[PDB]
Amino acid sequence: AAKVMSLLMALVVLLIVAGNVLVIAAIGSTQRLQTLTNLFITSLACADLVVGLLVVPFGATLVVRGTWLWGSFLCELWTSLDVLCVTASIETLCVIAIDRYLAITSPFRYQSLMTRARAKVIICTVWAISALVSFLPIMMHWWRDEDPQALKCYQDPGCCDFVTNRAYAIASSIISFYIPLLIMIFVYLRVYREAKEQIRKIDRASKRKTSRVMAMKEHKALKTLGIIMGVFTLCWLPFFLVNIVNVFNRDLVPDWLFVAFNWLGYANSAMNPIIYCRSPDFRKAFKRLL
Amino acid sequence: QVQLQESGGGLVQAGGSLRLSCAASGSIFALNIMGWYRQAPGKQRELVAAIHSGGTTNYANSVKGRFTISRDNAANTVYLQMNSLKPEDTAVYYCNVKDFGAIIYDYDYWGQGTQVTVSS
Amino acid sequence: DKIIHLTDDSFDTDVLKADGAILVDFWAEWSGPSKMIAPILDEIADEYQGKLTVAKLNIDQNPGTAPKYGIRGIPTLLLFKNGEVAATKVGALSKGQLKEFLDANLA
Ligand SMILES: CCCCCCCCCC(=O)N(CCO)C[C@@H](O)[C@@H](O)[C@@H](O)[C@@H](O)CO
Ligand SMILES: CCCCCCCCCC(=O)N(CCO)C[C@@H](O)[C@@H](O)[C@@H](O)[C@@H](O)CO
Ligand SMILES: CCCCCCCCCC(=O)N(CCO)C[C@@H](O)[C@@H](O)[C@@H](O)[C@@H](O)CO
Ligand SMILES: CCCCCCCCCC(=O)N(CCO)C[C@@H](O)[C@@H](O)[C@@H](O)[C@@H](O)CO
Ligand SMILES: CC(C)(C)NC[C@H](O)COc1cccc2c1CC(C#N)=N2
Ligand code: NA
Repeated sequence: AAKVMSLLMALVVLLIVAGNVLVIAAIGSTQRLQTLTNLFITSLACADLVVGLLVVPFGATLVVRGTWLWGSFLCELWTSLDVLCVTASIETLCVIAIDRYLAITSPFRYQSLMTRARAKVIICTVWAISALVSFLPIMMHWWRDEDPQALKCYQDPGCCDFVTNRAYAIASSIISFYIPLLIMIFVYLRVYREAKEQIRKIDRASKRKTSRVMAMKEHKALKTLGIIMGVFTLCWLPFFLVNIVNVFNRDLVPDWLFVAFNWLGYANSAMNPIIYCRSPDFRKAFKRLL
Repeated sequence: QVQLQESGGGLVQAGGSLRLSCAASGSIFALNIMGWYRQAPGKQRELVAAIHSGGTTNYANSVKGRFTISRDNAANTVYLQMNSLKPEDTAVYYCNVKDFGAIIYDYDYWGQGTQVTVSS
Repeated sequence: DKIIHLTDDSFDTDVLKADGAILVDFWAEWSGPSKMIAPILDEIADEYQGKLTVAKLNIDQNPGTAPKYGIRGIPTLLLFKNGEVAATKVGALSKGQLKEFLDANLA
């Protein structure tokens, strides 16, 4: 187990850095890939890349050694960088859902509505929000619990557990995960509803001569739309569900499972290159890069 | 395969009329844009007109008020009703489908092209 | 057969001084859950030859050993690795559940 667990963490960091480096390289190097949507994909890839370089590796050690080897300052700063990048990943995922919703349902309105400069502001907003959810509260100790047993971890530099007060845990989890999850569900459900209402209008248009059935394109779209909500939810719902659970009754869910679910969330950062960069221009770029 | 069959073009007198028609045979996702682009002699391909599945429409300035892009509500077929033609409208007109079935990106289809020539 | 049948005196030699993994079983004749894993430990003694040695200590005949490791309920399977307690599991379980416990803790 502990030999296999250590090996498993290694390729997770490899997959994350490889994928996201490949994406950023492809977008930066290809004139054809520098679209509006891929600008938001670039934000996402940056976030997930920093996860693979700094965040996950230090998280790997803390599990393998069983303790924090780099002192209370870097514990805080690593924790702040972790929360920031995860917040920015999840919120950028949410922006992309919106961008594709508008690009598919209202394509002509969207072109005038969304400029490159407007997208840049949106990206900067997301990182600013991510910063203010992460660094500002964490470095200023607004997260801290009053509890003496929690305060023993804050005093010990070898302890780098993220034990938060009730208020932070709820607010930060809502802002970074639950609100984005709802927006993604709402947004992508209108994409489903728009497509299904449009298939209805074709059946009426025929004057009762044909009834449409799901073709190749519809089955794939619904699979794709599934993968997006599926992998995102699978990866972060467990960790963020448990994150609220421990606010009420801390003993119910064990520490090993809480950390196991956080590794599942780190796995998302490896999946995002696979989900969001399958376009034929991406595929061409990836082969040209390799 | 998805294939785009263009028709309705040819020679015509200035101040005249034509009605292009592109019938898209094959599997297309319900959400899409059917459009007409044109490539004038020794010039870059430009948008003429385009119509979403929803029904919103976008025309290029030159052809505003004259041309009308409509689509068959039943089939995957799009019509560009070209009125009040001028010799500058002379070009190879290409049918186009932007297919949104991947969600994150869009896949394109282009017709072979059909010649429209407007004499003075 | 392949199981060491422990005592209070021989516990230091059979478990604390013993080379490699020792799976100690604290049990009693009156415990229904203890005899439920008794036939499963016979199969585990065969299937993990070399990897571990199964040992059994009856806590009625040998009352002195059980208090030292904080045995509250039974059966308790304490996995000793070179005279040191590595893993712990209390209560009855099936063959597959014990294999998952042993394969995880032995590697
Ligand atoms: C929980 C996080 C959910 C995602 C957060 C993204 C929302 C960012 C909102 C945003 O940036 N705008 C409002 C879009 O609704 C843009 C507009 O304010 C726009 O007017 C400006 O960018 C400039 O045009 C001003 O000159
Ligand atoms: C769209 C932007 C909406 C963001 C603001 C609304 C949601 C978050 C606001 C909020 O602070 N909470 C409501 C969320 O459920 C939780 C906390 O108020 C609460 O946990 C603690 O303050 C108390 O427990 C104090 O004892
Ligand atoms: C450019 C857009 C500017 C908007 C940035 C505002 C971000 C939302 C405000 C905020 O920071 N929180 C909700 C405010 O409560 C989350 C936590 O910072 C806060 O809840 C915790 O620090 C406390 O619960 C600690 O006891
Ligand atoms: C051709 C066949 C096409 C397959 C269509 C599959 C869609 C399945 C994926 C999916 O829809 N979910 C992922 C669940 O793992 C459920 C989510 O839509 C949503 O319900 C959750 O994200 C949260 O609401 C949970 O709180
Ligand atoms: C090991 C650590 C703790 C570094 N991992 C954090 C995790 O990767 C990402 O977790 C979070 C992301 C965003 C907002 C959050 C959050 C945990 C909480 C809380 N309360 N609020
Ligand atoms: Na500490």
